[PDB]
Amino acid sequence: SIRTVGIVGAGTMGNGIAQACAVVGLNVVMVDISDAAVQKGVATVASSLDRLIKKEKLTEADKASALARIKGSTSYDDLKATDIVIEAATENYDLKVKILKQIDGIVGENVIIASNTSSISITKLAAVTSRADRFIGMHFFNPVPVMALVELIRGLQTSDTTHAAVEALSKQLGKYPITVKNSPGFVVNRILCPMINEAFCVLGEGLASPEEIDEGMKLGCNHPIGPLALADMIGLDTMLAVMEVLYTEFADPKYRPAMLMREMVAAGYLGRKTGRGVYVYSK
Amino acid sequence: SIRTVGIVGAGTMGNGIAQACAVVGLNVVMVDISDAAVQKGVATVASSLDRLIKKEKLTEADKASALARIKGSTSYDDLKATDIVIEAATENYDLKVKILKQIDGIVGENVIIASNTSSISITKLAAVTSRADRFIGMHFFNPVPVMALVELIRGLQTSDTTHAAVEALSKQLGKYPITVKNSPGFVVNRILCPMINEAFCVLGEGLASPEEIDEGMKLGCNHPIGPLALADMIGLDTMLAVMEVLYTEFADPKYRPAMLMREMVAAGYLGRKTGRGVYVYSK
Repeated sequence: SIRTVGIVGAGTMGNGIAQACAVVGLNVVMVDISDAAVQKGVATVASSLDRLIKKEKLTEADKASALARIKGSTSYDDLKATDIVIEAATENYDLKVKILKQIDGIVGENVIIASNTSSISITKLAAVTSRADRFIGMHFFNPVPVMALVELIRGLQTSDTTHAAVEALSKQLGKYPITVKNSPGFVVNRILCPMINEAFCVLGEGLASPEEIDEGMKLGCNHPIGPLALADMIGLDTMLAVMEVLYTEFADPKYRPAMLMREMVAAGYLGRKTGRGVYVYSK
Repeated sequence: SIRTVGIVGAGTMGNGIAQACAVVGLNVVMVDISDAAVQKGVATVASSLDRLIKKEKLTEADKASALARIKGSTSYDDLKATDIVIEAATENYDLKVKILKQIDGIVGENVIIASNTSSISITKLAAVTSRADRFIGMHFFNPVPVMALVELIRGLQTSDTTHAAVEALSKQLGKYPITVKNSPGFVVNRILCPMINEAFCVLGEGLASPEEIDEGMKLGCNHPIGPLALADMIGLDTMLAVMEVLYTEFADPKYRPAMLMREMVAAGYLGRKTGRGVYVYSK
C-alpha cells in the first residue's frame, strides 16, 4: 500500500502537497536543506489550517491530528521510511536531476519517484533514475490544498502499475487525476497558455483595448477572469517561457510568442509581481 | 437621437435584438419575408417574456408595454420610420449584400446601417452601401437578451460619430460594448476558438481522454464548461468554418484546423445537433 509519502521541498508546493496528504491522514516525510526551510514549511500549513478552522472547516482536533502525521526532516535518508517521493523543490533542470539521483540513491527499487513540474520532460527525467518505470510526473495547482486536480504525466517509461498507484493516491487526496502522455505543456497549459498568447496578439495589433479584451472573454465565454489580467497574475516572464517551451519543443511557429508579450517582458513589466504588466497595480 | 430601431430578420437574433430594445422602451420595426416569419418572431419573445414574469422579472405591464413598442412588418419601406437598421437575417454573403443594398435603398443618408455577424468582413460589407461611414458591425451573443455584451466592429470606414451612436445605443440596451477594428474573428472568437482547436489537437494526438481534457480545463482554469463539450454545443461544422476563416483570412497555418475536428465534421459528427460530436447525446 501507500501510507507514507516522501516530499522533497518545503516551499509553496511542498507543504501544499504535505498538507493535502496529512488532512487525509497520510504520513509525510518532508525534507528541505535547512531547519529554517522545513519549519517555515510548517508555519504556512499552520497559518493555513488556522484559516480553515476559522470558517468552520473541521476542526482543532483534525488539525493537531494532521500536524502530528507530518515528520519534517533534513536527512534525506528519512525517505527510506517512505512509500513514494515527490520532488517539489525546483524547476532548474540540472538541479532537478541531482535531487532525483540523490532520491533514487536512498529509496528501494519498488519505491516510486514522482516529480512535480509544469514544463520539464517527464521522460527526460525518468531516464536519469535507475528504475524509470517507477518514475511518474505530477502537476499540482498553485493553491495546492483547495485546487482539486493534478496532471498525472506518464513518461514514455512509467509503468501501468506506477500509474494506477499514483492515480489512486491522488483520488485519496480528493484531487481529480488527469492522465497525460508527456508532451510540452501537458494538457492544461498546452491549451490555456496559447490562448493567453492570442490575447497579447490581439492587443498587440491594437484591435481592441485590454480592458475590453478581458471584458469580451469574461462575459462572452463566462470565464472567471480575462486572459490579460490572468497573465498579470501568472507572470509574463512565466507566460513567455511557457510559450518559448512550446515553440522550442514542438519546433513550430504556430506557438510563436506574442511580440508585445516579449516587449513587456524585456521591459521588466511582468505583472502583479513587478507592480506592472498589462495593467498597473498598487503595491 | 435614436428611439426607433430597424431590424431585418425575425429569427433568433432578430427578436433577440428586438426584445432587448423593447424592454428598454425602444421602438422596433422588425421586418422579415413572410407574416409567418414576423409573428413567429413575436411568439418566441412572447414565450420568452412569459418565462421572465414567471421568475418575478417585472411584470405583466412592462411586458404588454414592450410588445406594443414593437411594430413587425413585411414592408421594407417601414425602415424609413427608423433611426438605424440592424441586418440580422443571414450569414450568406451574396444574400447579406443584397439586403444591405435594399436597406441602403430605403433609408435616409444619415440613417445608420449595422450588420450582425461572427465572420463576415465589416469593411467588405460597409463598402457595398452608399454611405460606408454610416455602416458598422455588431456581434450579439447567442441568447441575445440575457447575454450582456456586443462586439462593435468598425469597418475601416465607420465614422467616429457612427461609432459613438451605436456605442451608446448598446449601453442603453444594458449590454457591454466591445470596440474592435474589423479583423478575422474580431475579439471573442479570435482567441476562444483557436483554444478550442488546440483541444482537438491534444485529443487528436491521443495525449489524454476528452472527459479528462475537459476536466483539466474546468477545474484548472475554472472555466464553466470544457472546450470539447463547448464545441459540441457550438457545432463542429461551425467551429471548423471559424478556423477555416482564420487560416484563410490571415493566410497563416498557425490557425490550421485540427485534423480530428476535420474528421468529425466530414463524418457528420457535428455535436449536440447531430446527437454526436466529441461525446454522444440522448436525442
